[PDB]
Amino acid sequence: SMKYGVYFAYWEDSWDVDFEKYVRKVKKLGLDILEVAALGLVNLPEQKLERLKQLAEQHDIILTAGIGLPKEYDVSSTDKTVRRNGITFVKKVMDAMHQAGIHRIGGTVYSYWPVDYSGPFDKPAARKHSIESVRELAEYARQYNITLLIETLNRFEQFLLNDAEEAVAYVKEVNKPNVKVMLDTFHMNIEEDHIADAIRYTGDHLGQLHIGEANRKVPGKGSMPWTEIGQALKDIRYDGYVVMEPFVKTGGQVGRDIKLWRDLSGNATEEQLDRELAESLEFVKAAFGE
Ligand SMILES: O=C(CO)[C@@H](O)[C@H](O)[C@H](O)CO
Ligand SMILES: [Co+2]
Repeated sequence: SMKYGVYFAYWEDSWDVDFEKYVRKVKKLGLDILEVAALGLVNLPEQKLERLKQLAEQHDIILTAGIGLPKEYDVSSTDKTVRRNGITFVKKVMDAMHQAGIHRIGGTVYSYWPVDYSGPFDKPAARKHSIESVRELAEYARQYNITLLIETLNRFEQFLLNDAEEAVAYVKEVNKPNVKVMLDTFHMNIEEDHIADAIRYTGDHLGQLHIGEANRKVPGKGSMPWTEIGQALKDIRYDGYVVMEPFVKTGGQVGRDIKLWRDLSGNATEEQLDRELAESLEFVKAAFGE
């Protein structure tokens, strides 16, 4: 059956924060998974990586990692120095993941994010470098039983993989057993003709699903077709990870990277965000036919 998570960034204005409080929180909320930022792991002291692994084991919580590579670590760059620096950086992230007991890394691990359209790009050249880089990283990942999740993003955030057709073509070309597609309701809602059809199309390639409303509020506060999404997951016999990715806070690096320029929380306290996420999880489980 499916396992449910949340991204810690629901509560935070920064990517690089302590994650321990969120392991205890997701256990209290009856979630199966905490997704953490790779940027909070890569330079974390060894003792704190071990403490995070032990706390997750104590609470029987699965940890996953999210990443959007910065421009200086663009593994799709036509600049060999940038490409190599990005590969060095993701290998360090994977080393830290291993110490924290983390096996899944998803997001823009295959290019840079958020994309900057102020300068030119070469989509074919970037795609070719991206595939070569991801194959090298997939091979490195095997020693730690790590899976790479290639996220399909809207046109404003990236240019390489904007729909399930492009992401499936890319992942089939990469041709590595530990490289899979990640779909995201926010992104699918912009680029797909029909969200449930995109999930069915992706099928066996779907390694993880991010969920949120169209404006990234918690599920139940918007208009997403939750029953149709649930049916599509049944149609492909999905028993994988469903991670809530709500972004309702303006400010900090998180608000600037997600481009949220107004409060969507009604100035909610942390306690109110907890209550709304619990309500949302019950709503999602009901819509998905749990
Ligand atoms: O959907 C998004 C970005 O719009 C997130 O899942 C992001 O890609 C991940 O946090 C890695 O940065
Ligand atoms: Co996402």
